[PDB]
This record gives sequence, C-alpha cells and structure tokens, in this order.
Amino acid sequence: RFLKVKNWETDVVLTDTLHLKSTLETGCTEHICMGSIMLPVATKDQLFPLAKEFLDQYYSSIKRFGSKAHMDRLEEVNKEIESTSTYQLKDTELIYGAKHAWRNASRCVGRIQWSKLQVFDARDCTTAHGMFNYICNHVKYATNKGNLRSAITIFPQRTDGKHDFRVWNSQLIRYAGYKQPDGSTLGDPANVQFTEICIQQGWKAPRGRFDVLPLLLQANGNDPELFQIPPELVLEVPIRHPKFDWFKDLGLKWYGLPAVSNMLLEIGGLEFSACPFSGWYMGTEIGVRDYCDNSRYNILEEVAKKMDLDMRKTSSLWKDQALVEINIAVLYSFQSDKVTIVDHHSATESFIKHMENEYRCRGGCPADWVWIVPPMSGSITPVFHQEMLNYRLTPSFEYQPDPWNTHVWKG
Amino acid sequence: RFLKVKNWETDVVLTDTLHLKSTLETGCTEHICMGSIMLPTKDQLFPLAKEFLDQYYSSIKRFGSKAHMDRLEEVNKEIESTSTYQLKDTELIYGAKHAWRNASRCVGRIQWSKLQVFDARDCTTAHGMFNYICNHVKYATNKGNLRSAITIFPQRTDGKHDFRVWNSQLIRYAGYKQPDGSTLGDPANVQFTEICIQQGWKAPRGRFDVLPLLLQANGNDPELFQIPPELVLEVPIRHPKFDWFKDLGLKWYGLPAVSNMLLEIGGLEFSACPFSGWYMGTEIGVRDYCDNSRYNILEEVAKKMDLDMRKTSSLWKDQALVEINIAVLYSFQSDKVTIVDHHSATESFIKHMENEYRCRGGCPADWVWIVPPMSGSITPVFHQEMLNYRLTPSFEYQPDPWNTHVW
Ligand code: HEM
Ligand code: HEM
Ligand SMILES: Cc1cc(N)nc(C[C@H]2CNC[C@@H]2OCCNCCc2cccc(F)c2)c1
Ligand SMILES: Cc1cc(N)nc(C[C@H]2CNC[C@@H]2OCCNCCc2cccc(F)c2)c1
Ligand SMILES: C[C@H](O)[C@H](O)[C@H]1CNc2nc(N)[nH]c(=O)c2N1
Ligand SMILES: C[C@H](O)[C@H](O)[C@H]1CNc2nc(N)[nH]c(=O)c2N1
Ligand SMILES: [Zn+2]
Repeated sequence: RFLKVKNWETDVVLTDTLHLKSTLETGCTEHICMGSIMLPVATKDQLFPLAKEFLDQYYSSIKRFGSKAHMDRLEEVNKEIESTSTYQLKDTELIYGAKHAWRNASRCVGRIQWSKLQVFDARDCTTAHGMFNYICNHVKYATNKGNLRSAITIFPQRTDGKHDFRVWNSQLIRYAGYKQPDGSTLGDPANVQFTEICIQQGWKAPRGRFDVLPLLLQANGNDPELFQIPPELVLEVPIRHPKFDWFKDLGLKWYGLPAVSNMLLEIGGLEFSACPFSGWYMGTEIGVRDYCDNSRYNILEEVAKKMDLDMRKTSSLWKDQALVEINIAVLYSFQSDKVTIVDHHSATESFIKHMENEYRCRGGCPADWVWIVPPMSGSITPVFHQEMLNYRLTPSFEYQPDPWNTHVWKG
Repeated sequence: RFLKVKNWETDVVLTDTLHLKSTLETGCTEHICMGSIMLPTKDQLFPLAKEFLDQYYSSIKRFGSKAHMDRLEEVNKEIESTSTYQLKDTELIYGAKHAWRNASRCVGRIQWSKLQVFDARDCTTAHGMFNYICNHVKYATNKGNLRSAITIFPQRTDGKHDFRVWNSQLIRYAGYKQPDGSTLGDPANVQFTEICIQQGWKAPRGRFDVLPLLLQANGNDPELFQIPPELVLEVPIRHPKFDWFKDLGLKWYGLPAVSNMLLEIGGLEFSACPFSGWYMGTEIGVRDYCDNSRYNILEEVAKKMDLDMRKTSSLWKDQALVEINIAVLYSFQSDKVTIVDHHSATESFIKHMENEYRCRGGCPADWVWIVPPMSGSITPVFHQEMLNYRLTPSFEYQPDPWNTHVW
C-alpha cells in the first residue's frame, strides 16, 4: 500500500512505500492520535530474527544480497547466538547501523548529513576511566577548533542488563543548575537534579550561572565515577548582539558542541546503552529553547526590559520581539567566532531537499512534524507546509530511563 | 483505557477518559502516524440518531426518562417512514454548540457555549440564502464587537438537492492571474475568482476586492450576490511606531466566517452552515500576509525596515514577521474590532482544556493546528501534550462543489 504526502506551498506530491518496512508501534491507533505525546534482557528466541532482518538490510545496501558472504555471515551469527546468547557486530556493520539509526531518526531535522558520521568503536572499553578517555577524544575530534564534525562513540552492548555502560549526563557538555532556599534557580534549571547527584558524588561546585558539569560515567554496571572534561577541550561562545551593545552585559554564553549522551542505540537487536553522538547546533535550540523557555534560563523579560519594550500587555508582542533579537545574537556570536551553527531557515530548506531525495532513492523518509517544525516562526519555514509520515524503523535511537532511577548501588 | 497528558512546563497531568466515547477514525494506525496530513440509509441512520439523543438527554440530566424514550421512538418511526428525520430546535442548538466544542483544530473553543444559532432550515432559494447570510454578517459584526454565530440551512436529502455556499469564507479578497505571471490580490482564490467572472461578476481587479457570494439552493445552479459594503467591516493596517506602515496599502476584514464545511448532527448532514467568530492576529499577520503562496509581503516590509536581506541568518524575515503582527493587532484594537493575540488565545485554551478535563473528562486537540504559526514555544500550548480524536457532532470538510455539481 502506497501513501501520498503533499507540500501545500509547492504542490509537490511524494509516494511513501518505505513505511511498509516498519516493525515497531507508534502509540497511535485508528481511534486516537498520540503525535504530540513526548514518550508514547532479550532472549535467543527474539534475537536471531532481529539479527537476520538487519543483516539482510546491510547486505542489500552493499549489493551482496544472497551472496556466499551474506549466507556465511547469517550462519555464523546464528551459531554465535545459540552458543553465547548474543553476537558481535563486524566493524562495517556497526558503522552502517549507527548511520542508519541517525537516518531513521524521525525527530531530527539535521539528517541531510546522515552519511557523514565519524564512528568511534569503543567496544573494547572496560572502565569508567577508559570511558572518560574515549569521550575526550570524541569531543576533541568533533569540536575541531570550531569547525564541527558529526561523531558517535559506541561503548559495549548490554549483556544481561546488569552490566550496563551508561553516561549519566544527558549531554556531554551542559551547565549546572542550583536550587536556592528562596526557590529561585542559579544556572540551568533543566540540570538541577543531575547537578545534585554530582554534588552528592563529591563534585565541588563553583556555584555559578555557567559551570560546565562533570562527566558521570558507569562502566560494566559498576557505580558511576566523576571526571572533569579538560576546559581547553570545551569550546564556548560569549553571546553578544551586532547592534545592541548592552547585550554582552547580560553575561550569557553557550557551548558549541551539542552531544546527546543518554539515548540507547539499537542495531539488529543489540542494545548499546552508551552511545554519545554530536553534531552542531541550529540556532533556535539555544536562542528559543535554552534561553527563553520559562523552565530554562528564562531571559525574555530581562532582554525586553533592556529593549524598553511595552510589557504591560501581551498584544504588544514584546516577547516575540525580544525572542528574535536573542536569536540574532546567538547566530551572530557563533559566526563571528567561526563556530559551526545553522539557522532554522537554512536547516529546514535542507531538510525538505533531503526528504525529497529520500522518497526518490529510499521510498520514504519518516518524519515527526511536531519536532521538525522550529519553535519560532514556524510557518515561514518550508517544513510547516510539508505533510510528513511518522513511523519507526530500525536501526534506531531510543529513549531510556534515567540511570539513577534503575541503578543497583554496589557501594 | 485511561490516558494521561502532561504539560512539560508546569508538570500538570490530566487524565483523559473522553476518548473512549470516540466513534470516527483518525487516519493513524499502530504502525504510522498521519497527524500532519491535512486530510487524513435507514440502517445507517438510527444508531447515529440514538447515539446523539442519548448524549443530548444525558446533557439535560434526563437520560432514561419518559421524554427520552418517547423521543427515541418518535425519531425511530420518522426514520422508518421518511428515511430521514428532523431535529427539534433545542437539539439543533445543542448539536451546533457541540460540533464547535468537539473541533480539535480550534484554539478558540473556550467560547463554545456562547454561539448564536440561526435556524435557516425553512430557506428555499439562493435569494433567501443571501438574506440569511446578510443577517448573519450584521449580527456577528455588531459594529466591531463581534459575536459568534452559525446559520444552518436545510439538511441533505438525496444528495442532488444540496444547499451550498461556494465561497470558502463569506468575506474574502479576489485573486487574479496577470500578464506578468504574478498574482494581484489573494492567490488562494484565483480559482474561485475566475468562476465568479465566468458567471458574470464584473471584477474591479484590485488588490483587496471583496468577492461576491455564490450561492446554491436546493441543487440549482449557483447565483452571484454582492454583500452590502456597509455590512463588511474592514480595518486599515498601520503600525504604532512605523509611520510608513500605513502606505503599504494593506487592510483586512474583521469577520472570519468559514462557509465550506459540513455540520453532522445525529447522522444528519448540513452542507451549508456558515459560522463565524473573531480573528487571532496570526491568522492574518502570519498566514494571510506572509505565506509565500498568499500575499507574501515579507520581502517588501523588511525592505522598508532597511534590514540585512543578504543572509537568512540575520533573521530579517523573523524581524519583519513580528512587526507586521504588532501592526495587525494595533490596527484592530485602535478601531475597536475584536481580535485576540496568540499569547492570550493560547493561555485561554489551556484554561479551557483544564475546564474540559475536570468537567467532561477530556478535550480532543490537534497540536499541529493549535500551536500558533509564530513563536510556537513561547506559547503555553507548545509544551502541552494533547490527544487527538474525533467526536460527534462535528464539522467536516467536503469537496469543493465545482468539482461535483451537476449543471
Ligand atoms: C549535524 C547537525 C545536526 C543538527 C543541526 C540536528 C538537529 C536536531 C534538532 C533541532 C533536533 C530536535 C531536538 C530538540 O529540539 O529537542 C534533533 C533531534 C534528534 N537528532 Fe539531530 N541534528 C544533528 C545531528 C545529529 C546526529 C549526528 C545524530 C546522531 C547520529 C542525531 C540524532 C538525533 C536524534 C536521535 C534526535 C531525537 C532527539 C530526541 O528524541 O530527544 N542528530 N536534531
Ligand atoms: C470566537 C473566536 C474563534 C477563534 C479565535 C478561533 C480560532 C481558530 C483558529 C486559529 C483556527 C485554525 C485554522 C487555521 O489556522 O487555518 C480554527 C479552526 C477551526 N475552528 Fe475556530 N475560532 C473561533 C471561533 C470558531 C467558531 C464560532 C467555530 C464554529 C462554530 C469554530 C470552528 C472551527 C473549526 C471547525 C476549525 C477547523 C477548520 C479547518 O479544519 O480548517 N471556531 N479556529
Ligand atoms: C546531535 C544533535 C545535534 C543538535 N543540533 N541537536 C540535537 C538535539 C538535542 C540538542 N538540543 C535539544 C536536544 O536535546 C535532546 C532531546 N531531549 C529529550 C527529549 C525528550 C523526550 C521524551 C521526554 C522528555 F522529557 C524529553 C542533537
Ligand atoms: C470561525 C473561525 C474563526 C477564526 N478566527 N478562524 C477560523 C479558521 C479559518 C480562518 N483562518 C483560516 C481558517 O479557514 C478555514 C481553514 N481552511 C481549510 C484548511 C484545509 C484543510 C485541509 C485541506 C486544505 F486544503 C485546507 C474560523
Ligand atoms: C508536548 C510537545 O509534544 C512537546 O512540547 C514537544 C513539541 N515539539 C518539540 N520539538 C522539538 N524539536 N523539541 C522539543 O523538545 C519539542 N517538544
Ligand atoms: C502540512 C501541515 O499539516 C499543514 O501545513 C498545517 C499545519 N498546521 C496548521 N495549523 C493551522 N492552525 N492552520 C493550518 O493551515 C495549518 N496547516
Ligand atoms: Zn497519529
């Protein structure tokens, strides 16, 4: 069965056949749409079929489907599963898998880049110290003095679920948040709880508005340990505005490397619970969400005051006005310091081209409109006008529960 | 069964039970989400009638009463004999208010129970339709103090005797294809505008020409009528800081009045049911003015503002977008024509969702449509999980009559 999607601005119609290759469930039914809900040990039994579909995909992609090498690999994996309860991916299969997980990431607008992903194989890692070292190398390689390069580091797979590798940070680089007794928060309110654990684990907190948090790393199911990323490795950008000289006096800065470290990577039924990956920022992620969310740094009012806007009524659009200025500032500051950034107009334009390409060559592109449409100026970006189809393909990146909720403390 | 929705800004969690009373299909399945698709007999009629009467009688706390059972028998018999039935006035008003209440794509529902219902079921000709419509326009406009209203024409019979308003809204501006290749006025209405000329409308060929009404009674060929100019409230668009804004030659009409939808109550189909409320500012300022395939005035405005148009990364479009929307709200407020900004409309909707969860056990809502087309995340609806499902009575789309009508 074929499905059509229309762009209402250009009239371009595309046909999706790829959704037929879809295994996993969405949360939706014929009676209810869950499209705006944020979140809607494996046995031999379930493992060989997952391995098989994955290796069929891999061998089709290299144009070797049905070959002796294809058949011998299936046989070898099947034998390894019966013998050991699991299996090991070849390096070529791991690279393909990590790339396809990004390719399949329906909420990611940056996917035009999917095939340029530097994969670091850290499956030989055994301790938290080894983790720390793999993570510094990643950050250095990805940062590249401001000329950012996409990368992922893959730590050993889950075995019995009792020996998990986890990065306890949600991103490799993030700022501390501190709850004061008066109920105000110092720093980033998103990281309050994580900051508290770090401190509990013996981190000596500088207690400022932008303290780069330490790494909290768990190897082999062991209790996690604290490490400070060398500051010379953390590229940061002071935020100023090209026309408002007072903007710099707000004291704002942000880090250049967005690196998600709390997702689970699934490839052919194997689960990689520590797989930090990084790209580069779209400006609105910092300027709209990190700075302007009421539950984040929440700087709209302060900026609006300094602009001397009329704040007595919402209908003056003072929030909207300050919002654009803050976002101008983020982009200007990054470009001036030669740190890779993309604005929402250019990123979305690129995504539409990627999506059309994908329909033509792959037969589809799963996309989550709720997430792809930028959080400001939605309808002046071409994605607002593009119909999309959301479905789950593997390999995939999945959410997982925060580790402090599940971890068995050894002591 | 029980479903929870979370607001990620406030941590408020609501439990939805109302979805279990849903009957129509969403377009989604377990395998695919279609949430961003724009368009995703006697035996047929009695269950539909019964389901509606049951909710009606329950709404007036008379479920299972003599009045209830008796009404069900009366409808059963009329269906058995005529193949259709007729709504009581009380049921028609209840059904209309509830079609609005159930409109998942509507952010302005807090107001649902204050809808004036005009029963035009005794209408028989296009001239009668015109009279009813002019009366609706004048009542709703209320010299700028807008009041919500719906006018309901005779229900479908065999489907060859349909009442239809061919306009998409009662008041819209013309669009003409030009020798240059560009478009004068509103490009969304190019097709409708040519049909009007094809029927003999003498077009002034300007940028803001109020379209005639084209009205179809009882399956007949449709007929042109000019709405009395003094019934069409319009707002000249000026800016509170920018003197030059007035000279862009922009204006808009005060009354948004959707006229191409179908109202379904208890299996009965009302194919002409124009309804109206008042604008949220972004509908005009973001969509009507700044969509690339609409008036598309972004390039022009940013030009007057002397912005850096060289790179998208100067956010010149975003800067201009904001100023335009300040202008729309300022103009309407200065002229005392009702309008709501996206911040206040979305705040009310969150209040309404809360009312509905505690009083009705839920509120169907389509996030893709509720979140305003600018400044999404600075409005509270952005951070609100919503469940979308289809309750009846409802408003539904229907094909454009020109692709269907038999001449
Ligand atoms: C190269 C530049 C990239 C850009 C500009 C970009 C952009 C974005 C944006 C804006 C989001 C939405 C997240 C939010 O706003 O909360 C997102 C989500 C996501 N992206 Fe990317 N991305 C990039 C690279 C990558 C890479 C390298 C990967 C992994 C290989 C990745 C995988 C994902 C995943 C799994 C999500 C979903 C996050 C979640 O569900 O919370 N992206 N992307
Ligand atoms: C009173 C003030 C009202 C406000 C501020 C308002 C707001 C809106 C908005 C912003 C939309 C989104 C459509 C778009 O962006 O193109 C919408 C859709 C809709 N509204 Fe309302 N509304 C109001 C009154 C009404 C009334 C009186 C009715 C019917 C009695 C109604 C029924 C609907 C329906 C059925 C839709 C979806 C139509 C479609 O799919 O195009 N609304 N509303
Ligand atoms: C690799 C990369 C590059 C880039 N520019 N941007 C990204 C997304 C992250 C950065 N800026 C925001 C995103 O952060 C990660 C997503 N946050 C969790 C989503 C979620 C799901 C379910 C429940 C929740 F409470 C939250 C990744
Ligand atoms: C009554 C009322 C008041 C108000 N403020 N706002 C409204 C929404 C209308 C006006 N501003 C635009 C909306 O017009 C109706 C929406 N048009 C149909 C959408 C659609 C769906 C599927 C396929 C398509 F091609 C098009 C109604
Ligand atoms: C409730 C709602 O689904 C939630 O706020 C989503 C909406 N869209 C988003 N889109 C992106 N890119 N990132 C987000 O965090 C969210 N949040
Ligand atoms: C493709 C997508 O479904 C389409 O552009 C929708 C998105 N959200 C919308 N939201 C509103 N309120 N009105 C619209 O016309 C649209 N268009
Ligand atoms: Zn869905």
